[PDB]
Amino acid sequence: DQVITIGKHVKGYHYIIANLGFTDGDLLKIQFGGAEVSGFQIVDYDDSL
Amino acid sequence: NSIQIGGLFPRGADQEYSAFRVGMVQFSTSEFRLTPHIDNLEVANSFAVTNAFCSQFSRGVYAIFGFYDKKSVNTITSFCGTLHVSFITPSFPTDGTHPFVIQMRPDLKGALLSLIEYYQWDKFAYLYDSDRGLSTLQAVLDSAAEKKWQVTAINVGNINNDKKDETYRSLFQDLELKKERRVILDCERDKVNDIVDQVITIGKHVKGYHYIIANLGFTDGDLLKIQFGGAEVSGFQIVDYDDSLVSKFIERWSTLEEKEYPGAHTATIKYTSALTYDAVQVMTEAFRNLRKQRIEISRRGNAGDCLANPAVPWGQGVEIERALKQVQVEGLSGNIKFDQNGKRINYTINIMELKTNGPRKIGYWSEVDKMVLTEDDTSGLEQKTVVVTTILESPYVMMKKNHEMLEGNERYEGYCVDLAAEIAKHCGFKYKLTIVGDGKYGARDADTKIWNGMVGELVYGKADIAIAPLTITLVREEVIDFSKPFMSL
Amino acid sequence: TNAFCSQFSRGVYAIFGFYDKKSVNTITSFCGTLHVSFITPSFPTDGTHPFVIQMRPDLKGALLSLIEYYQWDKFAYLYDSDRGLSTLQAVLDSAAEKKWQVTAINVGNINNDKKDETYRSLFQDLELKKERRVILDCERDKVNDIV
Ligand SMILES: O=c1[nH]c2cc(C(F)(F)F)c(N3CCOCC3)cc2n(CP(=O)(O)O)c1=O
Repeated sequence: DQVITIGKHVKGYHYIIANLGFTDGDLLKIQFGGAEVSGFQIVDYDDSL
Repeated sequence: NSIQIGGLFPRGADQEYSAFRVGMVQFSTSEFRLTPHIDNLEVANSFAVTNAFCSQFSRGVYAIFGFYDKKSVNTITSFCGTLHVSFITPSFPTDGTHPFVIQMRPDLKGALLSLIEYYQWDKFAYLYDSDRGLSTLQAVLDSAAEKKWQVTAINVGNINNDKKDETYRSLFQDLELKKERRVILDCERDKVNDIVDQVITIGKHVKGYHYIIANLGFTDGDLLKIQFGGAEVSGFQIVDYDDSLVSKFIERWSTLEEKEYPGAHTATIKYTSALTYDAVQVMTEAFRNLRKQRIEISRRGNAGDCLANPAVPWGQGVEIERALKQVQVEGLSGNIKFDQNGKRINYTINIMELKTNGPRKIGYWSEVDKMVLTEDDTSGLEQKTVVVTTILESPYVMMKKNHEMLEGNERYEGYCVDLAAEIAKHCGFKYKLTIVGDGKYGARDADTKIWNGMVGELVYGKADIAIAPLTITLVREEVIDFSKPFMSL
Repeated sequence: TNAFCSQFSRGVYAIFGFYDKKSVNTITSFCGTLHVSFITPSFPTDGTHPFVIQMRPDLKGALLSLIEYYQWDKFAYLYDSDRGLSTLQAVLDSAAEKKWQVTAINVGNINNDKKDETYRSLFQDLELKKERRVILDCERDKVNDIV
């Protein structure tokens, strides 16, 4: 949220959410900005269990 | 002495109805009375406007205070035009000369054209709103020919409430492919809050993208979203809170209830609501000035058949209308002074910006004098123009042949001048040439120890650099720190 | 409004009639509420007003297809604001995409003493920018006055 209000999610600013469960947050805020945000998950939903 | 007035408030107007219900009593002297018959309705539907115009014609009011929209401005001004029933409103500043209809909203259409010339634009995009009319679109296109603009007017007022997210993004992605880093947003309040959110999510509020919220009441929105981005967002207000009547009013306003006046506790008033307070001031100052000249405006059991064939007046006509169009009150908008038509003369639309601190004011637009820049001129913030002290000795800096034609830092030319222009690019600064008085490159005096010439001005205080032929010697290296040499003579 | 209720005081079943842009909102609201079908050879309304039967079909698309056949980007779209701005709103939205440079002048509200001054101020203020591709957009009475 404080990246967005000061406008640091435009094209260029790469991020790495180093937290094990990357999609557990509110990613539909910087998804459409233009900043490549990588991440880490363990519970990959495209699987059997 | 208890004059019956109508008043057609919309179905979704709460704060607007508040400042009517507020301004009714805290303005009224108990002599007169302003008995309403307020009818709420969906004003985009000329059917219900027609019923409620004749319902308040059946009861025989002397003025109606309604809000029209695009799809009903041709209904209100037509019925009021023929049946002579006076009408006062803060809605659209009507295209043309409709009689008996008092516009209290100021005419924005001139203030937008003045502002752009101050920023000197040519390359807008003019996202506008279809439902709020197009009279401003035919003032920045009709006047785009003369001043060579390249308006890229995109209608955004037809956007569905499910395809909102997709279309506004595809809107600016289209404007990005044309590289339009200037938008002159034109909508009403709730579409400005929906655009500013969709500007942020796609990250178009960084440094560069100027905006102009062309809406009369710039601070009525949610500006603490793009305040800290970096995008200069100008604007327009009429209720300037740094004044007498507003500050008195806002103290009363901020103390009000949550359920007696809905949406009143907030310390900012909507301009639609704000003019409504200034309306009630006009809506009796005429009528009490009317009682100063003894005009009995009274009537009878007026037939509730507006659609009478033939259609006669209500009697007396212009007698009300003369009173309304002479009222010079002072309200919380400025000098409310009308004309023979119903448009406001001599108001004070004041141009704002949006700095990091908050919504700063930078002066005003007002019919007589176009754009007054009454701003803090103490915001200089300069990069002080250093006194480059220089001797005059060719093939270095020499005086050009047109030596009495131009002035300042273009007069001199030579080796030092092209050196100064080249050193200024790297050491980034600004500079203004200065020839020393006596000559005398450098000399410490015999006993008084007063330096001479360019050393005398570099040492003491009246210089910042000495781009000139000074020989690096020992007795000038102590007091002045040289640069590594640019020429080995 | 007078005549519509005079027709409603006879209980008519189809109303033929014309409407300007100053009466479009009165009719399509009345015929939408009081469900009386209204047949009209006037400019079609923007939007989706029910119970009006419009028969001047649509110019809005044909004007956009004719320009593409001539391949323009240098118009001078002189419009008359007495028939709906709905066509101007089309060749400004479609002026974004196809890279056009419309210079839309209101040639509408102009009285008769300035008819030999405003137009002779008008075309010179197109010739000074060298516009050669005017898209005159008026009803017949105003077209012959420009021509
Ligand atoms: O720092 C110094 N730089 C100087 C630079 C020059 C020039 F060549 F013009 F650049 C001259 N000139 C030599 C020829 O006659 C005209 C003046 C004198 C300079 N002097 C006085 P100096 O003691 O005689 O050297 C300085 O002190």
